[PDB]
Amino acid sequence: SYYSTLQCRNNHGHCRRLCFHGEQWIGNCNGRHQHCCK
Repeated sequence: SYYSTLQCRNNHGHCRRLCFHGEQWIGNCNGRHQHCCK
């Protein structure tokens, strides 16, 4: 599925293994250890 990845997109986040400084871990994208970072 891509639903969670797409929702990261819709939320203006980025799917990352680790969130960058200043970014909040607001969800997960699809895939393994793909975190939605905003």
